[PDB]
Amino acid sequence: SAAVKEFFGSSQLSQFMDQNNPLSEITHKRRISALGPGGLTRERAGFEV
Amino acid sequence: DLLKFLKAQTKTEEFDAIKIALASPDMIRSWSFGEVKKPETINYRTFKPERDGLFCARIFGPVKDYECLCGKYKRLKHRGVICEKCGVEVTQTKVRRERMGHIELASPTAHIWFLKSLPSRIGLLLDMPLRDIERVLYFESYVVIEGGMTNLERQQILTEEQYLDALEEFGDEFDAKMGAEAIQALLKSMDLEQECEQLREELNETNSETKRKKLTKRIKLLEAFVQSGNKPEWMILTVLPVLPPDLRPLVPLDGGRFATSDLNDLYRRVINRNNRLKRLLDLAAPDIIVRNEKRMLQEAVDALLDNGRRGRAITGSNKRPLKSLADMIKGKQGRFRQNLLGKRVDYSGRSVITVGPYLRLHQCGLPKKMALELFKPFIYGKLELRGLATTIKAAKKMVEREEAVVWDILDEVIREHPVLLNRAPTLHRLGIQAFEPVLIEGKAIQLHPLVCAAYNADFDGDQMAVHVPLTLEAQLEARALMMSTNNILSPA
Amino acid sequence: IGRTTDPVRMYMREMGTVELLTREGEIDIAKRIEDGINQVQCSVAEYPEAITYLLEQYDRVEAEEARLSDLITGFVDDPELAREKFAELRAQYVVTRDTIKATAQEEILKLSEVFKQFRLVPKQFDYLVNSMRVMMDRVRTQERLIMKLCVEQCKMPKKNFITLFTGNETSDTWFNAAIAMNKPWSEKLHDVSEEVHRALQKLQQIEEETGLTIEQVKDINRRMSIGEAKARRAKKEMVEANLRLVISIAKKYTNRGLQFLDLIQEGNIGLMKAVDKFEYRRGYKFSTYATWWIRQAITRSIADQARTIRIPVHMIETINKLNRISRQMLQEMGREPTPEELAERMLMPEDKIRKVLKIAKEPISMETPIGDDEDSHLGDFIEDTTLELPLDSATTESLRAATHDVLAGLTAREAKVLRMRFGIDMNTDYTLEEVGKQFDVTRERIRQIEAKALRKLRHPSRSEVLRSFLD
Amino acid sequence: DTDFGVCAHCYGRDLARGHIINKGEAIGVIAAQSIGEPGTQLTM
Amino acid sequence: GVLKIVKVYLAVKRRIQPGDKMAGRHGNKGVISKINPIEDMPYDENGTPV
Amino acid sequence: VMTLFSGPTDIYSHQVRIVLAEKGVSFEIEHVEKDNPPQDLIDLNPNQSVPTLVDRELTLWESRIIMEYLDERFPHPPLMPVYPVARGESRLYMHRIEKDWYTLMNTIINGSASEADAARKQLREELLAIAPVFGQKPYFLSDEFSLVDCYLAPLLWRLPQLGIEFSGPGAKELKGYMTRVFERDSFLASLTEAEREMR
Amino acid sequence: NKRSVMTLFSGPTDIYSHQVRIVLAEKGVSFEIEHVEKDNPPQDLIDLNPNQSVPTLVDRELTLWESRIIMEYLDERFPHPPLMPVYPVARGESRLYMHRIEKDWYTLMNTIINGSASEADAARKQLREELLAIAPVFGQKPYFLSDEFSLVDCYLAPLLWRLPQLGIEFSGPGAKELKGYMTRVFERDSFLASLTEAEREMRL
Amino acid sequence: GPEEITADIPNVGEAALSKLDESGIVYIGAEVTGGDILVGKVTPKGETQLTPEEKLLRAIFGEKASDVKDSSLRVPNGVSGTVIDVQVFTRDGVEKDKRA
Amino acid sequence: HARSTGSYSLVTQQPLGGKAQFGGQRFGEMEVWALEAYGAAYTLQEMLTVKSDDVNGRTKMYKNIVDGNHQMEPGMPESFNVLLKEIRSLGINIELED
Amino acid sequence: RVKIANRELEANGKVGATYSRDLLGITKASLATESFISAASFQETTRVLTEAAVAGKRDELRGLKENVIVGRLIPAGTGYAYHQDRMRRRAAG
DNA sequence: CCTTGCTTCCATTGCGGATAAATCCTACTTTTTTATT
DNA sequence: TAGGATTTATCCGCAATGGAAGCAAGG
DNA sequence: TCTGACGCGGC
DNA sequence: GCCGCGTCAGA
Ligand SMILES: [Mg+2]
Ligand SMILES: [Zn+2]
Ligand SMILES: [Zn+2]
Repeated sequence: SAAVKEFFGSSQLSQFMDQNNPLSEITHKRRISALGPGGLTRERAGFEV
Repeated sequence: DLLKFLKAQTKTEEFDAIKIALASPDMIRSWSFGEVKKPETINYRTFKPERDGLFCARIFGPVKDYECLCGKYKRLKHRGVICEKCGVEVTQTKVRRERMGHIELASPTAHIWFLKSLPSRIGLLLDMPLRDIERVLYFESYVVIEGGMTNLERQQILTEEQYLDALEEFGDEFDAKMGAEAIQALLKSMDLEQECEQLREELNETNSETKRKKLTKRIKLLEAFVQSGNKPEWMILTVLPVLPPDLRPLVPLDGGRFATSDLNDLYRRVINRNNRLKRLLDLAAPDIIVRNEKRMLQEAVDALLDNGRRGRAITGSNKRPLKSLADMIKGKQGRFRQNLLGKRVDYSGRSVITVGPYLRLHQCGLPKKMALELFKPFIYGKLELRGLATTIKAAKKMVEREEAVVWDILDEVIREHPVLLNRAPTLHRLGIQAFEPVLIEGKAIQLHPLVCAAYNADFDGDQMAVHVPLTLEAQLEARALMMSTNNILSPA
Repeated sequence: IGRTTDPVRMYMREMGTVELLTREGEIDIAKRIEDGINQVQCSVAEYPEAITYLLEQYDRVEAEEARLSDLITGFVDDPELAREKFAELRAQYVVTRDTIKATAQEEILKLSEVFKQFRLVPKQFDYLVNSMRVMMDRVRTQERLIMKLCVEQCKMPKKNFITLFTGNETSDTWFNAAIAMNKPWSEKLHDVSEEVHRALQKLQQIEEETGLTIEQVKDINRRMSIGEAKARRAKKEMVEANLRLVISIAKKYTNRGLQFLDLIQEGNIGLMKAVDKFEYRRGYKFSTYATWWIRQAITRSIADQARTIRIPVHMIETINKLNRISRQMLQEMGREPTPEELAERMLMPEDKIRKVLKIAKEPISMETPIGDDEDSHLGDFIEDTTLELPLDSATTESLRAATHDVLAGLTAREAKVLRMRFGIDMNTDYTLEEVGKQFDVTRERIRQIEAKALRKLRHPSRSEVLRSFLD
Repeated sequence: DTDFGVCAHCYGRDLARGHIINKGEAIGVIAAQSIGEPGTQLTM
Repeated sequence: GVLKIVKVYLAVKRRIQPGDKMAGRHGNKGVISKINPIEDMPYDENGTPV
Repeated sequence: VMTLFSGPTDIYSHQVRIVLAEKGVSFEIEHVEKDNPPQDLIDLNPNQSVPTLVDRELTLWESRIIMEYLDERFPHPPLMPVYPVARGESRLYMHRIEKDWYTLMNTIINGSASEADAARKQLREELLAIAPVFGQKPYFLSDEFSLVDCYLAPLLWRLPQLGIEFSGPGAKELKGYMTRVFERDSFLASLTEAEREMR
Repeated sequence: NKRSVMTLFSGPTDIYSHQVRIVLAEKGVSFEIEHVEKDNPPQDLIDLNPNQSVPTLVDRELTLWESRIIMEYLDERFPHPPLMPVYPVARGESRLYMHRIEKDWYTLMNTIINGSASEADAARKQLREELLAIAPVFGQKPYFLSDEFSLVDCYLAPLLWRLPQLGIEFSGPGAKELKGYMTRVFERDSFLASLTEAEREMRL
Repeated sequence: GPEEITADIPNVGEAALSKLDESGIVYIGAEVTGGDILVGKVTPKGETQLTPEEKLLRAIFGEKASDVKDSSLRVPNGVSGTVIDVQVFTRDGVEKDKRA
Repeated sequence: HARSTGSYSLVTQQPLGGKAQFGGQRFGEMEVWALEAYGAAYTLQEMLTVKSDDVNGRTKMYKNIVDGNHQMEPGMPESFNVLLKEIRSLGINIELED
Repeated sequence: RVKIANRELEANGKVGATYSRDLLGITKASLATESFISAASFQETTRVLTEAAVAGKRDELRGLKENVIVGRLIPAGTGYAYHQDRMRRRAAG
């Protein structure tokens, strides 16, 4: 439970649902981040990707 | 006498030319107010601090203004007294912010800065490669000090067995310590002046730009040491000063949550390992154990001074590295970059800007509510002045009611008082300009159009910050230097 | 070497150079420790202060100038036993001591023998060894000062000085005989003759306390230290052989707040303890015993230095018991225990549970990156509290001005007794007694006076500014 | 030729104002800002 | 450690006002700057104001 | 009633009178000359010394002690701070002022003319040199005048009478501090005719 | 800067240096005991004491000499055990007792070693008769006019100890309660702790 | 000591305690504004040690210096809305108040 | 947002808030350079001494403001004392001189 | 430069003094400032502070960044006047 | 208009069990580890 | 990742005295 | 990351 | 003497 609840509560990829539209929600759920564990960082990368 | 004048002169915060140097062990003790002997912080039940711990009223002044810890002295009668039950002295708790403590390290310990700052001060002072010094600090290998009447250079390093058969040869007239104790013996037994003259002559004679460059570097450091008057042996800590507890606070949060500063954990592991080293030394432990203890104590002190220049001790239960004193001074978000510069400022507001193109070049539209908050003390003063309020407390109630008189008073204290407007990325000096405010409804700051290009402003959501110059000098500077009607030409 | 900085690596590398040892080698090493320790016992037993002190201490506990169990821990081959054995010891001691006039040394030897029967506490034994040490230190300061004086002021070589001064150090044969040889340093032996002779005399005195020649006590204590060194080297061998056991046990307790190395260090402490207290004669292999002390010391130290806000070990035992019970409950009931359900599984009064539940929350760092790891941590959200609002400072200042001008109203006597009655603009406020005692009318008048001034103030047109200045 | 500073004559005049520069004016800062204030509008 | 929590819900009816940000759908942002009276707005032949 | 056996101009008696006026308590003042002091004084004070006080059961010599007793019995208004360190420093100043400058008054009066005027120069330079002190805080290291002023201001009062006058700079702060204390009403109400002739 | 645990520049045998030491023991306050040579203080503390006088006390920002001042400072700073009465009459009375004792007998102790043998025997007999006169009062309260160890005793003990140095063995009317009082104050733990080696030397 | 949620809040006029129900919570439907007490809550407090002048105040006016500090929950400034819901959770064991 | 005075931070004594009286605006480096580019020394001083850090000067300034007298006593920013203490807490002796 | 203005004022005292101008990038040119506070507040702090410590440097404050850190009147602009007067009060009574 | 003086009634520090806290000690055997973008 | 068993120290509640009210009676 | 500087070392 | 390499600071 520690591992799972950690992933779900305090993670870069678990985010407060952006909820002020139907559009905002439905676009939050179709988001494709390249960050998060095992990804890039906003300062590491990088003019190319 | 004139010594009274010398003293009253020392009781003066007007100075010049702040100095810096190394700290002798005796000086470090002098700063202190007492020794920290326990890793305890507070009492888990009645949160008053323990005795002689990282938060100790007897060492770092009282917790509550003008009363001892044991509550025996609260009355105003006793205001300089030292209670006897708790050794606390009844003064203002702000002294909890300036008194430093100290720890007596059971074994000397190298100050990591003067060891791992890349031109190794210790190294190039001893003319010993950093690799071999570290070999000595971790008790990997002995080092001769005063070989004496034998074939042993003063700094020739031996491994364990080499020193063994050395002893087998000569049980004496030859000294080889191991660990930071040895490095301290070397640094202390040195001679800056003799070696300075010798190296000077060697520099005079030999001609090989690598050797002459290293030589002038070393002669530079040596003459620097003899001019500064700092003893090199001080680069080895024996007393470790501890920070005032108010600057590493253990503030409580609502609901049992306590917020603490990492320095508490770093200090605590230092103190624990120091106490265990004392206890081991008393127990007469196997030398391997004592060596391991001295090693890990050195590791703790390094983590405290500069966490990261080694195996990077992270905090308990939180997988973040701890934040050490170096990490507080050094750092863009660290103090000296976030503190002493770029400070948060009172009397200041922020809001979204709009156009308002009816203004004159020296005016800005200021929302009424914002102004009523920015100038509140000016308004308190003016209200008490015109008698409309008996006391400052009455005036506070008035401006909370927003009685229709405070608006007249506000239009009065605003009359000629210019305010500063600053847009977010202040690229150049037109990023801050002074304006005279026009009291305005709504909540948007109305900015003259002609200055927009200066601020590089857009009315597409950009916000500006307002500051209120207080003193007469500041108002006159704003009117004469930073008024908008003076910046028409660019200084570029 | 791989130029490694990890102390874990260095320690593990350094501990493996010693290898383990068999279960019978353990018996051998234990036998060695026993050799050394019983030898130091006997070497003390020769020193008569030992036996005189033991008999004195039994006679003192028989007058309760000491305690029962602090004098013995059994006999190697009970009050009746204690009295009969101390009477036997008194018998041996009196029949050996007064016979100094040789049979003296052998009789004190037999007294040493009977003393070897006993096992006192390590505490009074520590008293004994400390006495031995202070005696040796008397010998030490004596020799040091004496040789310093008689080869520095006297300028004698060291060899010719020691081959006569040493050995007796109570009889002055060296003193007269050297001058009889008529050497220049023998002549200068007149210079510090007095100080050195009086120091030698104090040495005589101490010897009289010992009854044995400084030569004899020196031999005694040299034998003593030899036995002790033997014991220490044997202990070293055992500890360096079981360091691996310590590593094994410590491994378990890793992530409870202490680094791996702090754990193994506390373990090593526990191991030295076990080695000290370990008896092989029980035929129990050493690890069987030492495991207890190691686990014990590690758990105790985890309790003592893991949390920032230390909680005493009984409370940590309670918290751990609660966690054990809560795990059982959670995994059995499935959902969760509520504090009532716990208090049922435990027997606590259902409120002690809540106290314990409040304790164990640990202090969160003032540097945890606040949301999204932004340019800000928790530390910059904790406002100060001790300060007073600059508004409140101004209010206080104006209040002082106000009270001052109100008190201007009342006559001098009234404002005086008022300012003195509370603490206005002076040091501690005084009780009315002192107000009178300085006010020449030690009377209940003063309290009526205070009340009258309070009225005359609270009266309109004087109060009304303060009923307007109501705050 | 000045030590620790520059003479108001070696510097020049250019300014918001239009006359020769006034003593005590901090030219180094406004120079750093004039050079770096562009830039974050045109790389290349 | 807590005894009882009371949560209160406020409903606010925020009207538009000078300063609020408005935007079409093609990245034409903008901060409204004047609430103009009706009789000032431009208007076509049928008198409908914009 | 408390009686004070004051000296006509004895600076000690001056201080005692000043603190009496400061606490402002009634007292049967008695001027005394050291030739034929009143019989009662010699009946009570074996030293036969002035100033000297009685309070209906208690007698004290040595003005320092007297001031301490007064300030300890008649609190309002306080003349020694609370902080034992501050009290200690004030006591040290009360002692040093005396030890150094009363034994200069004693040269200028009870010594030869050469010693008199050499010490006059010495004292003058001392006062002018420490003058910047009073230039910061109102009174002698305080915000409210205290027993150190009771010690200091009397000697400062008799300065023309010692014929010691002031240079340019030091006189500024000297006169500032003077009018500070020279105006203080307790100073005046404490004065006698025997003194004003000096100033 | 000013250092540490509050050292004291105690003369090794100076009477006032002993007064303050007795006090410090009575407050039980940790401190250092700095010694001066015999009479010239270490040539470096003159950076603090322009009078170059001892005893001198320093707590990290505060220098004090003139032992009376120092003892009052300690009694106020460390308020327990109280070493002075609590009432103004008694406090002033004790201040006067100390003033009189000093200005009468310490001057005589100084003249004894400071004048010819004429003054020596004269002042010796003088203080002897004066003590035998004050004698009957000693019996009243366990200590000098006080039911508990008061600061005035810290004026008596340092003198009573130094009688051997001036050669006066108490015989005659009053040499009983006086020896009993020296028994009380001399055997007092704090007083023992006050004693330096040289201070014990004047006794057997 | 525990904290209380009653409407017994010192020195706030019945203009302030107008909209609190008898149990200290606000009435549903209340149009509130900045500063108004939503939930009146007092916390125990001690060790006053007030300055001499405040002591003289409490004397001349008999204002008993109460021991319960005010810590009620009030509307943040500038926001002026309607209360549309009130939820009350209580740790079990604690006795419920009328409103709960 | 806007504030005149409010709560202050704990270690450094500078403004901060979340309680609807937030901190003041950050007067970061670039603004300091702007004030240096003008000759405005007094504005800058009161900006980083009395408006922010000087724990005693700021309250003296408040009392002066309400008294109709606009003047400032500079003292020394508390953040600087903190920096001193954190340097001294290394092995480094840093100190003001005179 | 001032060395030479002097040792050429007195011509007997120095008969020789020569150098070569040297150029550093802005970063390095800030490292090598005289005042360790200007430097340590911008560059790497550990290195600057270590070096200044083992040299015993002394920082006259002579500057804008320094005078801002410690929070006093900047020596430029309106502050200039004041600072001038101050250094006249110093180097004198 | 006063001006003492006698009851009385409440904070304040010895003075007490109840709990918290610290110490000590265990015996089949158990032996190089861990720890990781 | 125990726990009994021992031993002490700290705290919480109880009551006894000194200060301050409260009449209550002469100046 | 990456870029630069640079001790520090290998050729 | 000259080139490759590890190490750190900084965005
Ligand atoms: Mg924009
Ligand atoms: Zn206390
Ligand atoms: Zn020029």
